Formats: sequence, C-alpha cells, structure tokens
Amino acid sequence: PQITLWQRPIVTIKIGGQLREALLDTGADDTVLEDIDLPGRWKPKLIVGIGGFVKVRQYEQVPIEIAGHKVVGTVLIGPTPSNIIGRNLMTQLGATLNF
Amino acid sequence: PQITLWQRPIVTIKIGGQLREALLDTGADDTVLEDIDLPGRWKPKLIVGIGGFVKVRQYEQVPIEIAGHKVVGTVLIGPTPSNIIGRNLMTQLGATLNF
Ligand SMILES: CCCC[C@H](NC(=O)[C@H](C)NC(=O)[C@H](CCC(=O)O)NC(=O)[C@H](Cc1ccccc1)NC[C@H](CC(C)C)NC(=O)[C@@H](NC(=O)[C@@H](N)CCCNC(N)=[NH2+])C(C)C)C(N)=O
Ligand SMILES: [Cl-]
Ligand SMILES: [Cl-]
Ligand SMILES: [Cl-]
Ligand SMILES: [Cl-]
Ligand SMILES: [Cl-]
Ligand SMILES: [Cl-]
Ligand code: NA
Repeated sequence: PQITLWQRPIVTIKIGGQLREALLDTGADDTVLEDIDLPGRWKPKLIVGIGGFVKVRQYEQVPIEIAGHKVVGTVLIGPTPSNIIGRNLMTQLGATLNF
Repeated sequence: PQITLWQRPIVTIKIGGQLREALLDTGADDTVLEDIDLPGRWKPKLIVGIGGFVKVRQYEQVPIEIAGHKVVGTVLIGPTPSNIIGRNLMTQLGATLNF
C-alpha cells in the first residue's frame, strides 16, 4: 500500500496464530511486541527507547506475517505502549519512505 | 526523495535558523530535539515512549526548512537518544510509507 501519515501507520500482523496490530516505525531499529508469546529459550536484552531502558526477550529468526506479507526476523518481547514493527522487518517488505 | 530503510533514515533540517540532523520517524507523533535552544515562550508537556515519559518544552510556531519545503510547526525540546522528525512535520511534506 501507500500509507499517508495523518494517522499512526498501523498494520495487522500474525505470529503463529496470534493476530495483532502494530505500528510501522522507521525510527525503530528492532521489532518489539507486548501481547504475544513465543516458545522456547530467549536471550535477555536491554533496549533503549525515548523514555528509558526496558528489558526484553530476544527471539531470532521468527516467522511473521505483516499486512499479509510473510517475513522472517528477530522479534523482541517486552513492555511497550504500542506494538512496534522496526526497520529489521520493514526492509523485508521492501518498504520505502517517500518525502 | 525515495529511501529504503536498510540504514537509519537521517536527514538535515534547519530549525529556527540552526542546522541539525534528525531521524525521520513514522512512529513518532511529534518532532523532538535535544541539541538546540529556541527563543521565546513555551509550554511544559510530557512525551511517552518505550521506556517511560520525559518532560519537554513545547515550542509552537517554529520556522523549519526540511526537504526543500519551508514550514511552520511545533518542536518539543527535551532529552532523546536521537533527534527525531515525527508525523507532525512528515504530513506537511506529503510523506508516505510504501510497500
Ligand atoms: C505534546 C504531547 C502530545 C503527544 C504525546 N505523544 C506521544 O508521547 C507519542 C505517543 N509518542 C511517540 O510517538 C514517541 C515519540 C515521541 C513523540 O512523538 O512525542 N514514539 C516512540 O517513542 C516510538 C515508539 C512508540 C510509538 C508510539 C507510542 C509509544 C512508543 N519509538 C521511537 C524511538 C526513537 C529512538 C531514536 C529512541 N525508537 C525506539 O524507541 C526504538 N529503539 C531503538 O531502535 C533502539 N535500537 C535505540 C535507537 C537509538 N538511536 C540512537 N542512539 N541514535 C524501539 C521502538 C525498539 C502524548 N502525550 O500523547
Ligand atoms: Cl492516529
Ligand atoms: Cl494491514
Ligand atoms: Cl528452546
Ligand atoms: Cl538499544
Ligand atoms: Cl524528564
Ligand atoms: Cl506542527
Ligand atoms: Na516562533
């Protein structure tokens, strides 16, 4: 799609049967979801946001569907006021910003 | 321009006659800079991101030059890991996300 930015750019995502919504954030290096579970071991990571640091679980090479497009990449699970899709997965959609 | 997202989308902008770099940030409602003093009156606000909330000065009516356009808009000054250009200004460019 072509998405204008008058409202927040929210798309549907799906991870192993969990259907959720998330924000396309070109200021995010990484993808951070709160309302999802993923199986097995993770790597604990601290990440930086505008308001401070947060502890997340890092899961690698996760299959995920974003606005109906299947991609694979790292997903971080932890507290956030909004689910966020970062550049790590937006590059897999071939996303561009046009300005 | 049309840019991919393999790197951070960083651009130079002129804010109140001063040049700074900043990240084009579709997941930001607002434009937030930390390395700059602006003149005149402001109002105290708070922004929220991943880590929590930060106190900012809200400066309305700031002249800005960005991507060849001359615009007037609001800038929030306060502490941020990176300067960020949000949707308040991207919309004035007619910016879009495409994939
Ligand atoms: C004036 C007041 C009114 C509006 C005010 N609105 C806000 O507070 C809105 C919701 N907040 C936002 O839109 C803020 C930005 C600030 C702003 O726009 O004001 N956005 C954000 O903070 C969004 C995520 C988010 C989105 C929506 C809601 C909540 C959080 N992330 C932007 C942020 C920018 C980065 C440079 C630190 N990115 C990150 O936090 C990501 N972090 C990363 O990518 C890390 N690798 C670190 C990068 C550091 N870079 C560097 N050092 N150069 C993370 C998501 C993995 C309100 N109170 O409602
Ligand atoms: Cl919105
Ligand atoms: Cl969608
Ligand atoms: Cl495991
Ligand atoms: Cl980080
Ligand atoms: Cl603060
Ligand atoms: Cl504005
Ligand atoms: Na002014």
